Amino acid sequence: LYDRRSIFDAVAQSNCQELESLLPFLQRSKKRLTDSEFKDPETGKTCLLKAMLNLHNGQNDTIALLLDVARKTDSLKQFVNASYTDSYYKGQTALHIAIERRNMTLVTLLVENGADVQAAANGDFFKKTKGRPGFYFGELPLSLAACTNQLAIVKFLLQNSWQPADISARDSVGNTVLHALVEVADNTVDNTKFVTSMYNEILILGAKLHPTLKLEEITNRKGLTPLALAASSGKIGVLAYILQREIH
Ligand SMILES: Nc1ncnc2c1ncn2[C@@H]1O[C@H](COP(=O)(O)OP(=O)(O)OP(=O)(O)O)[C@@H](O)[C@H]1O
Repeated sequence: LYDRRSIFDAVAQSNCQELESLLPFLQRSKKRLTDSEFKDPETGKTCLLKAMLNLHNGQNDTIALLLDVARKTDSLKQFVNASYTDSYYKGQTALHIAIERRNMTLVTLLVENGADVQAAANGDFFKKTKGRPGFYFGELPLSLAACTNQLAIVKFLLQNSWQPADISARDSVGNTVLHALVEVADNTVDNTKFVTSMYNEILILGAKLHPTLKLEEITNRKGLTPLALAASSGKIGVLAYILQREIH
């Protein structure tokens, strides 16, 4: 037998043995790894998510086993895609965390077992500090992966076989990855530099993958193109960058 507590402890120490008798348990009781009872009743955290927090050296194979179990009952999709429900981390999925942790291997794994690449992490933890904070990138995996300057994962999100990212999706505020990048600028020289070329990179990928899309024309919920946001919020280095590119 297994209660929520039993597994969460097993996960905490990366124990793949105490979960030997796992699969056969919810075969008898036909319980699901996704049942109400197997989540924290106030956050919506699952064992996979506990595993995501309890990393040791960016590794945990309780994950690999946990996923494996979910397919055998085919809890698979809704398991890998369960989100936080507390006001703080609301809408955060395991894929968000893998990226937050800069972990290709776990991004790769989650996407292959069908992580939703468009899932919006929209809780107060993913918007501007109360101050609380903090920190906004907004919302969507691609946006995250860019705003944290993680090119390879930006590429893997957009290019993968399993679910390519929608490069033009808008977060709750209307912002696309180009909008979010403008928001993440802070007018320091190294800041400009990284935003500026990640921006460049996104456009190069837009034009390579989906040529019809006029990315820089897309307005956030306040009617602002990325450029116009840049200028509304005194993000000058980037403003200068965006206009200089249009000039060629
Ligand atoms: N996206 C995140 N990034 C960084 N830290 C996070 C994130 N989400 C949650 N945390 C931190 O990890 C903690 C949860 O860690 P863990 O999953 O080990 O929970 P616990 O409360 O120690 O154990 P249990 O869930 O078994 O009671 C949260 O309280 C929070 O401080």
